[PDB]
Amino acid sequence: MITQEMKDLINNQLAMVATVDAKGQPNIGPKRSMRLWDDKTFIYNENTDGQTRINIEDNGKIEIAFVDRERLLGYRFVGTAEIQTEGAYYEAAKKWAQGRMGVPKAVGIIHVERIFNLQSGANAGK
Amino acid sequence: MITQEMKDLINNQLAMVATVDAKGQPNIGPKRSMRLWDDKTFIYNENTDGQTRINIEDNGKIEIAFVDRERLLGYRFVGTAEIQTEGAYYEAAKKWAQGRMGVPKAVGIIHVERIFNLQSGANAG
Repeated sequence: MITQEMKDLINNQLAMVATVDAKGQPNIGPKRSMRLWDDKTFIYNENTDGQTRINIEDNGKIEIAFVDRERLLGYRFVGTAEIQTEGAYYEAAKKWAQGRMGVPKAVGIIHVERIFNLQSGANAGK
Repeated sequence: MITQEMKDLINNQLAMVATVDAKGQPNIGPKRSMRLWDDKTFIYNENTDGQTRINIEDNGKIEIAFVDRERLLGYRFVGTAEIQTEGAYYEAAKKWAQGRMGVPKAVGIIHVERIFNLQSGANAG
């Protein structure tokens, strides 16, 4: 679902993540550890329990955008998120962090459901 | 309440804008025209009838972020927003657009309530 063209941009740009709290306030922030798990899934290392973790545990809603500012290209990924503290995703996030950052409090997992282009704005699911 | 360092980042980086629709779904998109108006206000040129505009019109809630791709630097600005199609901001937005982009459909105005230093600073004001 995530194409090699998309992967290239993902691996060259910063993940910008939007979530929402209970009262409907959007929250935005970069996730510099955001990376692909497979062709339909992102993971990131959750180290702080900031608002993003709270929002995901509340309602699971999320959007991730990557933009190539220079070439005016990008992608928006829409899906469901969860937080895990045990299991395969978490242990992988733990190993990835070793020698790199602190031991993760949790791992965030994003299940991609729809993909949109960020020049056009059109659904790029084919 | 705006640092010169903040102004530098804002001028050199792309605003990413988060809003929410009437059903509570988040939306994120870039707005290259997002720019500081004064120390408590951003504006951007709205050239579309897209989701960011729809969401601002619905509930006014917004957060914007400017982040350096290559360095651990950036700022988050949280506040409320409105869309205008007439008045002084809109006239200013039209003048700004010439030689930069198309004639705007509207102007978005963001009233800053809180500032966050993103990767190294927590709150900044």
